[PDB]
Amino acid sequence: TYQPVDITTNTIPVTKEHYYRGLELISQGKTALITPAGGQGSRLGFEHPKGMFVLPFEIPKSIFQMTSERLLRLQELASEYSHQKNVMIHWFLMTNEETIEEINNYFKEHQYFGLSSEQIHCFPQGMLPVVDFNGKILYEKKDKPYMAPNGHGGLFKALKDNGILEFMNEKGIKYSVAHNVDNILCKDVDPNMIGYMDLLQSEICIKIVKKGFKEEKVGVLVKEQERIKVVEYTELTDELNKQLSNGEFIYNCGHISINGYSTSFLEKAAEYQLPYHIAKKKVPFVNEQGIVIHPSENNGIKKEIFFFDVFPLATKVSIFEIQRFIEFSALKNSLNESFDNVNTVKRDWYRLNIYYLKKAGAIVDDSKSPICEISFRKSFEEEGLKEFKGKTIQLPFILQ
Repeated sequence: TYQPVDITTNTIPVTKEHYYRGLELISQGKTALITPAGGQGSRLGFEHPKGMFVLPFEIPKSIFQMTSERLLRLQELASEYSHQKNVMIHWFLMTNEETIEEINNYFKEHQYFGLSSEQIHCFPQGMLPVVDFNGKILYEKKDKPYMAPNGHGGLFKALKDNGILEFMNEKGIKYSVAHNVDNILCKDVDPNMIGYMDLLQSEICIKIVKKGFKEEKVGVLVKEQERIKVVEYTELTDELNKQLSNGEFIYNCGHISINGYSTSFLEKAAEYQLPYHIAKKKVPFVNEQGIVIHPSENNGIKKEIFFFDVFPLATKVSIFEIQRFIEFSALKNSLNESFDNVNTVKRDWYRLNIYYLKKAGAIVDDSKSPICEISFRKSFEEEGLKEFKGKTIQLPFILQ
């Protein structure tokens, strides 16, 4: 039956040796980033791909612009370490036939936020028609079905079919970090994580948060016949919710969708047949007397495949613990909910930036204001802030 999973970083610590090996691999052109453009930002006020959403900071920037600036800073750190003149991180962005032209135009007319046109690569995944309960296609108009992407599990076949695995081998790319578009604090191609997976020779490196309470809406890792799997929150049991006498959960590895993969593993994954799941949706339709109905409950069925069902294919897997305060704050809802919104993201980013200033030797006075904005182009962790050692800073503070 199911057995518990050990957190690798509890007994094999992340060290400075790992960080510098990561910078070396980035400098040699051996790394890449993989992300989705996102579904439509409709939960927000935004009828466009989620990456285009402008965060209302004191200096406003889109999600796509944040990611561009972090890649520029990572390239710079690797270049300063190795003394190598041109350092490049290639970025593969998964989209579909309906949205690919709009995303390409968005990057071109912003002159790629300072990246090169040679390093940005948009590619499409498969789509399927949405159906009703006799399995019959739901239509938008005559000869025009409603369509949906095949699920995030469609990543692996899409990389093969679009020639991206061939391109990785040509360029010498060995390790890729894949993550979701909603987490504003994500470290992207994290040198700490690249160095850790290389020295342990992992196929997959999975980032986790320690589970906080029984009803937390997060999936958890389990072991079955020596292979790793995810159990989704909706399928948890009394057995899988058991606690030790000290209050800690036996099954405490919360999966948060920041995962590293070797190129050889991606080649295996592309050939693997993933299991189908049912996901539901609200879809407008014409009723018995010709009226268009906008339903109050879900009425459409989307047939999907899930990327995490690939985990049990691997034989070499490492588990990397992160702190929520450092690398987890998601944007999911409008301000008509009190969680995962623009205000909760702001509060979390400001508190992290104060912490980094203090770690660099500064004294911070927050008595009048909470504002502390540090550009992703200027510092990755605290390393860009050395000029403030022994200095007294009174918020608001803005560094661009």
